[PDB]
Amino acid sequence: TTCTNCFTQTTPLWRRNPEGQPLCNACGLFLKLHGVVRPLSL
Amino acid sequence: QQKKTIAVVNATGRQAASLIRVAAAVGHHVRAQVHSLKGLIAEELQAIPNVTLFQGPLLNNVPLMDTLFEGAHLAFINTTSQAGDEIAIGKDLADAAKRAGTIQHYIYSSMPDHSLYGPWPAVPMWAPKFTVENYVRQLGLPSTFVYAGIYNNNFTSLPYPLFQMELMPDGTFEWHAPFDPDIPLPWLDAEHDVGPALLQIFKDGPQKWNGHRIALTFETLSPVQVCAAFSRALNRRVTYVQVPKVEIKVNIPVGYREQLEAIEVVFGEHKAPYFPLPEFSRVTDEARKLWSGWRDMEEYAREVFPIEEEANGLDWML
Ligand SMILES: NC(=O)c1ccc[n+]([C@@H]2O[C@H](COP(=O)([O-])OP(=O)(O)OC[C@H]3O[C@@H](n4cnc5c(N)ncnc54)[C@H](OP(=O)(O)O)[C@@H]3O)[C@@H](O)[C@H]2O)c1
Ligand SMILES: [Zn+2]
Repeated sequence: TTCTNCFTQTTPLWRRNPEGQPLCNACGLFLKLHGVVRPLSL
Repeated sequence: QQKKTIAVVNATGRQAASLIRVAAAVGHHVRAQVHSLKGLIAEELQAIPNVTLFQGPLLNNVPLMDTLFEGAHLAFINTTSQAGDEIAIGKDLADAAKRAGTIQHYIYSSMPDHSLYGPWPAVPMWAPKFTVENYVRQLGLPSTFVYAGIYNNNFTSLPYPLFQMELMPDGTFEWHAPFDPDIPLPWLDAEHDVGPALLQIFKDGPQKWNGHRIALTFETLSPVQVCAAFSRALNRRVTYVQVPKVEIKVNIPVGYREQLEAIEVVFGEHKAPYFPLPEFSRVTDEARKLWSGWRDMEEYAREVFPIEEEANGLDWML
C-alpha cells in the first residue's frame, strides 16, 4: 500500500486514519498524538 | 496542555527545521534565528504561518539573542561550527535565556568530548558542545540534553567526505569510511524524527527530563549493515570498504578537515564509541519510547535517498 500523507511504501505498521484511508506508522501515529497531519519537508 | 512559544537558532539546520515544521504545525509559535534568508529552507520556514525569523549572526550578538527569547517558554538550541566560537555562543544563548526568565524547558543539542573517556583526541565540532552543556547546568536552567546519532541523510553519491554512497561504474554502490565494518554506529533520521522526538520531550516537561541526557538515535547499524540496507532498498550491490583515512574528493574548509582527521583517529585508529559516555556504553531505548514512528535506514535508502539524489541533479533512479 502507499501512505496518503508522505506516500512512503515502507513502514513497520500500516494505519487507518478516521476514514480507513491508508497511513504509515509515522503519519498515523503523529496525527493520533498531536491532532494534525504530519508535516513534510519541502 | 496549551501550546507555547519556542525559541530556536540555526533554524535552517536539519534538527531545528524538523522541530520547527512539526512545532508550528501543531500550534506552537516559533521564534527562529537564521543566518540568511536566501535558501530553500529559509524561504520554506519563512512561509510557515506562526514562524518568525530573525536574520543575523549569533557570534557576539546578544541583541538578537535577547529578542529571540522574548516571550519564549521553550527553546531548542543546536549550534554549528560555521557560526564561530560555539562556546562563546552557547554561553551567551544560555545567559540570554536565563535573563528572559520565561524559559520552562531548555533543550540543548550536545555532543561528546572523547578525550574525556579515553586516550583519544577531542573531536573538534563535538567536544565544545559538551562544555556548553555543563554551563547550562551551571546556570540552573531547567534543561535536557540531546545527543544526535549520525544522520541517515549524510549519505550522498556526490564526492562529499566520509559519507559517500558512491555509484560505481558497474552500477554497484560502495561506501568507504574509517569506521569498523562490524561495529554498530548510532544512526538518526534528522528530518523525519528530530521534530517529533523533541516535541514529545517538551510535551513531558523538565518534571520528567530535567538534567537528563538523551541519545537521539533510533537504530544502531554496522557499516556492513548500513550497506546491506541500501542494498536491500535499491536492489543493487552495495559494499562497505574500511579505509584508514577519510577520502576528500573536493575542497573543504579547514575545520571540517581537522574534524575528519580526528574522526580517523577516534573511529579508525582507536575503534572508539560514537557515544563514549558510560551511560551510552540499548542506547535506542529512550529515543524509541519518545517517538515510535521513526524511519530506519531501509526506508530512508528506498524512499528518500533516491529522491534527494534526483534533486541534487543525479539520474540512476531513472
Ligand atoms: N550529520 C550528523 O551525522 C550529525 C550527528 C550528530 C550531531 N551533528 C551536529 O549537527 C550540527 C549542525 O546542525 P544541523 O545538522 O541541524 O545543521 P545542518 O543540516 O548540517 O546544516 C548546517 C547549517 O548551517 C547554516 N550555515 C551555513 N553557513 C553558515 C554560516 N557562515 N554561519 C551560520 N550558519 C551557517 C546552514 O544554513 P543555510 O542552508 O541556510 O545556508 C545550515 O542550516 C553540527 O554541530 C554537527 O556536529 C551532526
Ligand atoms: Zn506517511
